[PDB]
Amino acid sequence: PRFLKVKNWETEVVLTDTLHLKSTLETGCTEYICMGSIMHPSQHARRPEDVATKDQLFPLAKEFIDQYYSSIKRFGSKAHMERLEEVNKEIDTTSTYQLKDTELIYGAKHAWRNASRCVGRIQWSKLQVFDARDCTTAHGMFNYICNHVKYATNKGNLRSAITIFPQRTDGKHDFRVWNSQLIRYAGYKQPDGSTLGDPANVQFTEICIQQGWKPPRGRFDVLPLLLQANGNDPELFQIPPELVLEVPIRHPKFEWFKDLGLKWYGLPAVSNMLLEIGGLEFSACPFSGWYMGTEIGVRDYCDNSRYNILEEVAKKMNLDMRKTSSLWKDQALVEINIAVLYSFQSDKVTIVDHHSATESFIKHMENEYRCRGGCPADWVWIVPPMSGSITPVFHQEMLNYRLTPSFEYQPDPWNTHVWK
Amino acid sequence: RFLKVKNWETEVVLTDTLHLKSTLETGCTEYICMGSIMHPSDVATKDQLFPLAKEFIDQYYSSIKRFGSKAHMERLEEVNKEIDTTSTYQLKDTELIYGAKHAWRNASRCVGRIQWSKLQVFDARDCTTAHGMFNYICNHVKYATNKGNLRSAITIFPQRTDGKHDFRVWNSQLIRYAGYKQPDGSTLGDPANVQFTEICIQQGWKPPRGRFDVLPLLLQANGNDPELFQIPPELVLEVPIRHPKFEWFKDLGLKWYGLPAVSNMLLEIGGLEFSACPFSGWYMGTEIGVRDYCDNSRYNILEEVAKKMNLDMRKTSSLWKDQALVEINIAVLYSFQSDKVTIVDHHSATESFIKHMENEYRCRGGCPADWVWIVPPMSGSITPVFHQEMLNYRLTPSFEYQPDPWNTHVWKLV
Ligand code: HEM
Ligand code: HEM
Ligand SMILES: CCN(CC)CCc1cc(F)c(F)c(CCc2cc(C)cc(N)n2)c1
Ligand SMILES: CCN(CC)CCc1cc(F)c(F)c(CCc2cc(C)cc(N)n2)c1
Ligand SMILES: C[C@H](O)[C@H](O)[C@H]1CNc2nc(N)[nH]c(=O)c2N1
Ligand SMILES: C[C@H](O)[C@H](O)[C@H]1CNc2nc(N)[nH]c(=O)c2N1
Ligand SMILES: [Zn+2]
Repeated sequence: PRFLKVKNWETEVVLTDTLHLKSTLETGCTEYICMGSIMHPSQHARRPEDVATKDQLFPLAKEFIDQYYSSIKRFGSKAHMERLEEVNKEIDTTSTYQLKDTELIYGAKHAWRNASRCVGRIQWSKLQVFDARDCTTAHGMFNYICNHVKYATNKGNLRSAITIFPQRTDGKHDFRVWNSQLIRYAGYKQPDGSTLGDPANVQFTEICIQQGWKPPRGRFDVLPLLLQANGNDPELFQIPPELVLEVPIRHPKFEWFKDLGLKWYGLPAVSNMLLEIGGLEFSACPFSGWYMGTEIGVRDYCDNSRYNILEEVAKKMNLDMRKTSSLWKDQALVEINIAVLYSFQSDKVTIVDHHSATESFIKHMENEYRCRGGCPADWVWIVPPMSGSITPVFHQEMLNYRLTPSFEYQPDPWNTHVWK
Repeated sequence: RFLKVKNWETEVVLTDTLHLKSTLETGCTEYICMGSIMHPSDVATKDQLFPLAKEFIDQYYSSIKRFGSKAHMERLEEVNKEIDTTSTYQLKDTELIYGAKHAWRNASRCVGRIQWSKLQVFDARDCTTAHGMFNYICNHVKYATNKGNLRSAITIFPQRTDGKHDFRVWNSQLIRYAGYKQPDGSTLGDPANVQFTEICIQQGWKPPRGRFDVLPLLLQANGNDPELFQIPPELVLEVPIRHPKFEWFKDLGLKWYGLPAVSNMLLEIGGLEFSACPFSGWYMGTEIGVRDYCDNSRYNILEEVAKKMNLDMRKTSSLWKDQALVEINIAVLYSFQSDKVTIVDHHSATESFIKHMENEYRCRGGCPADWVWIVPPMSGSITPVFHQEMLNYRLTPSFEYQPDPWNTHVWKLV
């Protein structure tokens, strides 16, 4: 039938999903095969890669404008029918169209709202949108990003924000932030074959060096920005450090902890994803919010191809690291995440633990099913990477489907950029 | 067609061709994923049974390099004779053992499948009464427990006939502790089991009304009223739960049974339905340490453990819950290993399953897997499966869920 129930097996709440009937693009799954643990399951875009014909772009534009005007209790109004014919002539005469300030804000907010993988979405409508569509150079991108960071950091009282550079036009004039996130630490391939800093960014850190960045070759070296405007070669910019809020990691009991010389930055800011609205593609749209403690303390510190400080922390803890069954990783993991939370909170840097976040997300689910007929959600990603079953989401059935507007992954620019 | 899955921690990339052999539905659509739905959702006619039988027989004779052979073709013919004359058919012992092993191998939710081929199959298809079932299961338990050196085993009771003569183990698992709701709303024992405990008590069981009462087997044979039987106490191997560092942990009075034995599922081989097929392995620690003890609607000992740990329970962000969950799980592992009862920690088990998965891709062309279930319920990202992409599809033979027998049985006595 035309309904799909999700059940929470810890509370027996059953929600009834009709919103999935609006899903537009494929999840990757078939009746015969589920792909819910595939990181990039589908390539079902809504258009061909480079500027699409009218009969391609306009149907997507019409659908979005239709949604925007429906959202605001119009549809068929004078302004809706005018906007349609304005988008028509704009596509006719430029092969694209330009979003209104209102529609741009609506779209950004809803792409966040539709981010199935985001546990933080209860905040979705409280997003600050910086319109950077007038930007024309990497210097201008740098100014816009600096302001983003300064506004978003707000001295630790972090604030959600997105800065939207111009939409893709022909595909050779992309605006891109080459950094995956606005603030990452460098990773250094060492002579022996080990790795100093953040191993995830070894490749990006080398592009930076290979572009003239002079690496301090330390553990927590903030990477420069590598900004690409209107398709041109990317340019390095050093973020003013007074804008990169950093928290030294200490522990509320293990005083030897701060002597591990660990710190992390306060602002998570995804800068390599693509924001899609009415078939328009915003290839540079850095968006930031605030950390769930597990992202630093479980993934950034404890993944094997990341900082991998589990080994160290357990040593100092005097744990039996002979076998796995002492749970020495699990014990050290918990202590590390206590430290991360405690440090952020002591410095009044906005952070949320995985209990509070997951609980917020269940509330948001309820809110969404009540007012929207559903809420797309990716269990594989919503469930935090430690203490899964002692959080409310583990026991929460989630329907996952693709609504638009949305954030999409996109090739890393260096796989695609022909240099000049 | 092919399909690739990536491990994002190691970058290993396996290629799945075996998904082509799936048929049963995942419940996902092309536009919705149901990968976190627990149950995404009565007797086959002759026409339905023919191709299901054929497919299984074909697959069995393929697995033993006798496809197209004379013995293969007579078997197919023999099966068809039965489905005509008797509207069903009877597995050979070879086929039953193979089918049971492959239902395990095909169990996408099971992290323990590296052991699938070492499965001790007990053919109980001659059983006719609940007493026979009691006997078969006692022997199952005694064999699988093996004084703490646990052995995988399944006991398979007569397949479904018309649906009106089903064999069922009414117990969800062979060994479970009873739960009793109190007038005041509190719960003694295992809160997950209060319903079944009521049913047993209703059937004449005199409960000791303690924290760790092993429930009685409630056995149904041939569609008759189920009957109560008390597992001989000396067959229930049990581990008192102590902690290697906290001398006070033993004062929690905690124990758990050593033998995990699922009895509420249905084994499907070649379209035949084995509604009673209890199977057993050994525990991953977190099944006891994270879920049995720490699920809020289970034994919920995080409160007590945290208190005796002095943890600050005012703010979640102290991670008292997290920190106490670990110590509970250390205790569970230490307790079993000390008593030389088989158990596997989540790290060892996920590691073995990655090697198994890779091997299954190598020799079989894939390994369906339910990431939502394969990832342990604690410390997920620090185990290799977390970073391992996985394809979920339904291969037959398979273990399937089935309705609880008290929601479908129509009673015979009085
Ligand atoms: C405000 C606090 C926020 C929190 C606590 C939060 C939390 C998270 C977490 C934990 C993830 C998974 C992270 C990972 O392991 O990679 C995630 C993913 C995501 N978030 Fe949020 N988020 C927040 C704000 C935002 C904002 C402001 C946006 C967009 C404007 C957003 C959009 C997304 C998207 C698109 C993903 C998917 C990323 C991917 O697929 O790689 N989030 N979020
Ligand atoms: C030998 C050691 C084994 C280990 C360590 C093991 C471990 C596990 C775990 C942790 C689960 C998840 C269950 C949950 O968390 O609720 C599971 C599920 C499952 N196991 Fe295994 N298992 C083992 C043996 C077996 C055997 C012998 C069979 C059958 C012959 C089997 C069939 C299954 C099935 C069908 C499921 C799915 C449960 C469901 O769909 O609800 N397993 N196993
Ligand atoms: C495949 C996943 N990988 C590759 C991109 C992610 C690695 C990574 C690196 C980061 F610096 C980082 F912040 C994240 C978390 C994303 C996030 C975004 C927002 C807006 C808020 C929040 N709290 N978290 C993930
Ligand atoms: C989905 C319903 N589940 C969770 C609510 C019931 C709880 C429960 C109770 C058990 F006694 C139990 F063994 C399991 C795990 C199943 C299993 C089977 C085998 C062969 C080995 C093993 N190690 N584990 C789950
Ligand atoms: C809602 C969700 O599907 C449900 O809690 C599942 C998640 N994954 C699981 N994984 C295992 N191993 N055991 C479980 O009981 C569950 N429960
Ligand atoms: C293979 C698996 O899909 C992959 O490791 C996913 C699992 N879930 C995740 N969940 C979050 N939040 N972030 C991640 O990077 C991942 N990785
Ligand atoms: Zn799916």
